[PDB]
Amino acid sequence: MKVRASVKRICDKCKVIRRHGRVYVICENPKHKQRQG
Amino acid sequence: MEYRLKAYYREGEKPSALRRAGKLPGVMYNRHLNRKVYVDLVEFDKVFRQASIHHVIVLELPDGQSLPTLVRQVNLDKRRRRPEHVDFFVLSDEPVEMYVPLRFVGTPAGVRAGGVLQEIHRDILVKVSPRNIPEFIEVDVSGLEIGDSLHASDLKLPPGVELAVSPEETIAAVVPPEDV
Amino acid sequence: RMKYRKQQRGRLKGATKGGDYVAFGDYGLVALEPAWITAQQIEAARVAMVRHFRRGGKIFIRIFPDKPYTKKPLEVRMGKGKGNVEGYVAVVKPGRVMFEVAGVTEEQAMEALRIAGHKLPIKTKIVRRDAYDEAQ
Amino acid sequence: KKVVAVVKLQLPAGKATPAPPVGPALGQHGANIMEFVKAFNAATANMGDAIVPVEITIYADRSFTFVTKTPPASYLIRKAAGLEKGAHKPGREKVGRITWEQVLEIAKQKMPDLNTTDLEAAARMIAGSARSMGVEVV
Amino acid sequence: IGRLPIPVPKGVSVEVAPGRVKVKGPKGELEVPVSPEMRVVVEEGVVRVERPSDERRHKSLHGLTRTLIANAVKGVSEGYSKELLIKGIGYRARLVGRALELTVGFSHPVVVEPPEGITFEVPEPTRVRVSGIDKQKVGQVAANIRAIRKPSAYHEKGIYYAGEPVRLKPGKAG
RNA sequence: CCAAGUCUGGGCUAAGUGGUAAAGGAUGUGGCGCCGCGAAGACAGCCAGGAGGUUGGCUUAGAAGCAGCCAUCCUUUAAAG
RNA sequence: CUCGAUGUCGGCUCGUCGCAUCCUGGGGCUGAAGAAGGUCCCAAGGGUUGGGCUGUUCGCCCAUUAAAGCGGCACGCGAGC
Repeated sequence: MKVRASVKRICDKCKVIRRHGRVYVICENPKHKQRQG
Repeated sequence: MEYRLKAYYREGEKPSALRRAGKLPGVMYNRHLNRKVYVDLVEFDKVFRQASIHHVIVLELPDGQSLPTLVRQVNLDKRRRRPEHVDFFVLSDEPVEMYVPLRFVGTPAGVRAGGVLQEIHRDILVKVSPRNIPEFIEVDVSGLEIGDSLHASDLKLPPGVELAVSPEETIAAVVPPEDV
Repeated sequence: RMKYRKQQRGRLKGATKGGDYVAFGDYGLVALEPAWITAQQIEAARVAMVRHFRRGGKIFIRIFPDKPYTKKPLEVRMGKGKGNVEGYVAVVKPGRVMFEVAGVTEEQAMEALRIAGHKLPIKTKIVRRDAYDEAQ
Repeated sequence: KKVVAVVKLQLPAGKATPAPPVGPALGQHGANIMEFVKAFNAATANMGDAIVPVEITIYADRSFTFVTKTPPASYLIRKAAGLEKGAHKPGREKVGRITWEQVLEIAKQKMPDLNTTDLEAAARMIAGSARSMGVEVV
Repeated sequence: IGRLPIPVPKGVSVEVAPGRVKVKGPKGELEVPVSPEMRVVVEEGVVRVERPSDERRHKSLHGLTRTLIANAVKGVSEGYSKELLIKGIGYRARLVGRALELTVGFSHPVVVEPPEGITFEVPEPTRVRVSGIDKQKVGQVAANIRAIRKPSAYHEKGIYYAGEPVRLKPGKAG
């Protein structure tokens, strides 16, 4: 899931991961792959 | 309690350099007795902060004058918060202009009553009391709904009985959620 | 919005600061770096709060639909009598006292605003009473 | 696939096989509708009109049924009280109200399957859960 | 106060060469790299990571050379073999010299060439994995073979590392 | 590139921002204020219970947090969901 | 800037760049079982049919297709029709 904007984790445990200048939020639930960078 | 530093260099360029350091301008006032004295913020704040420290005096330590004072004015900073000028008065026996902190309870008979809720209107009372005013004058009434409101009338006065404000003008009242 | 029975046609252009800062319930909603603000939008925030609030404990207010906006034309050319009073809104620029009640107690009143505001048109902020207020 | 587990149920004492709570619940969840049901009869035979609760399983004691235990707080509350279902709304309705003594007492009485045991404890439980319903103290 | 504590048991060859801290144990001459300011000690039974500051780079670095070189150690201690379990009704596995057997997706030729420290343990093969040297690249090749045909969250079958209690999503209507 | 320090001094960025942009997003970086504590010996790691009336409301076909609108008491300690 | 002149539609011939990519491959996501779909992300490679009615570009339809893309240059082109 990509959205060059917003991304505020969600899935309770949902993780905010720095990655190559990219705000890529990672969860153990595929259901949140928050990509915006 | 409170403590400050005298304003030799006073009035303008000073107040500014003041803000600079982290000192905001202040006045020490008593009947026609005044001193342009200056405020060290950080703590000045903590103090004011007590708020109790805003409705009820504290003791000022300037040079070595442990004396009695409260605040009447404060040019508080338009552009955000923090003020631009603090004003205090030192008392003797006769303090009339009294803004005594007033706490109360509509004795929960509103929300868990009509869903309705309570609006604090006055909160404090500027009545009279000779440097002998309670830091918590208070009132109550398990009536917290209907076309219901309560005022200075009913009020319910303490040891220092003196209303320097008006004859009942609504301490506050209850308005409905989406009503009951 | 509201601003019934005016007096005049349409004001004009300017903006710089104002004079609202106090509070009225401790559900503190305060502008910061604006200018105009669409009444409509306003409601937007209004409603936002209104429903977030488990639907009930009724908020307060602040500003007003204030002035009359004109785009005049329709798409035209320009030089007509600049007629048409198409829009209505407030003029708040120096963080103004936008204050409103329910009984959230905490970040729910927070959210409510946070949103309503995010919603509004500008970099702005919110808070609670930190410098009581003395009247006559 | 078959996950064992003692079945905790609230049912129509006097009866035995309440379609929804013992048909599906017991039988499929980890028990049996009508059989646990006639055991039910065996018991509910003299407890059945203020509702009755029992946890029934195939367990130690090498058998089937398990433990019958005081018809849950709030419910036996209205039960002795005097109303059918729930008073539709608790607190914001402040219309169902009971009293001190008769309360603490009924407490004492139902006291069996009661955590620890204390006069004030059971009474308080009454006032409280009763409220939970609309069975408020007044 | 901690991001530096590691012993060097067994007469493991633990020494500084050309910016490379050489860690030789069971023939594995693991290279635990050396950054300019890091630096450590080889004393009696303890090897210690030191720090010429403590900002983000240096502190992280500390954690690094410390733990990675640690790796050089335990590694040289044994030799590093990666424990993996393949398991699929539609799957097979057998060494055959220097090669990955494997087949879970018909047309079977899943012939490999195990890198180095690597070799294949075909104990089942429902139980079957890899053996290496340097703890590190064995994990990588391991994951290699893992992924090449592996997953299946809705119906299992693949190659499962340990097998982390693999999750799975329903089917159609039932 | 062409004149004149690849001056000295104390920061702060590491993206090449410098070589246009906002609303807005964030364990980016570096600077200051309150809240719990490592001797009521900390946090993540980790063990173990995963408390009893809780399973109170319309809708219960099912709310008995893990439907939704009304609660927010009690029992009782490892503690208190 | 243009009126001591910058020939304004459509089509034709010739095109040439852009991606916000129709088709293509590469993808995570699914309310994905397969097959096939919908949903973003990556990327211009090449590819991107014939008729009808209309001076129409556009459009509606006939038959196709893997696809039958959108759009820049005076809505490219009269010193080339």
